[PDB]
Amino acid sequence: QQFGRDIADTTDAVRDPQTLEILDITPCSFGGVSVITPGTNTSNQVAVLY
Amino acid sequence: SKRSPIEDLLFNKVTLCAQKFNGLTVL
Ligand SMILES: *[C@@H]1O[C@H](CO)[C@@H](O[C@@H]2O[C@H](CO)[C@@H](O[C@@H]3O[C@H](CO)[C@@H](O)[C@H](O[C@H]4O[C@H](CO)[C@@H](O)[C@H](O)[C@@H]4O)[C@@H]3O)[C@H](O)[C@H]2NC(C)=O)[C@H](O)[C@H]1NC(C)=O
Ligand SMILES: *[C@@H]1O[C@H](CO)[C@@H](O)[C@H](O)[C@H]1NC(C)=O
Repeated sequence: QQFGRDIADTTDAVRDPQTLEILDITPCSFGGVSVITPGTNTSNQVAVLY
Repeated sequence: SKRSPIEDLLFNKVTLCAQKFNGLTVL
């Protein structure tokens, strides 16, 4: 075998064609950014949540 | 665990991946 799949039918493991080694695949850190504010009337400081 | 014997029995029966891909997130 040479490929690697899962239930979702998405490639997640690749065999090295040179040294015959089984690698791994993972998406690199996607997400959403949100801010936290106590109300612009009281102050003007915020915090950031990733 | 801070559950009760009935709660413990319930939580051990609900048992039936999908980490992250194609913009699918679970809050
Ligand atoms: C793909 O082509 C390459 C081109 O030659 C080929 O790589 C080389 O293969 C030879 C044998 O076929 C390797 O020679 C030995 O390989 C063994 C197993 O990997 C190593 O353990 C040996 O080196 C060890 O000992 C050294 C001295 O103690 C250490 O310094 C070293 O770090 C190791 O511990 C020995 O080298 C050769 O290493 C490879 N070359 C590389 C860069 O890996 C390869 O075999 C071809 N692949 C296929 C599937 O045909
Ligand atoms: C902002 O907060 C203060 C707190 O005393 C309040 O008096 C004021 O009315 C607030 N600003 C507005 C626009 O309501």
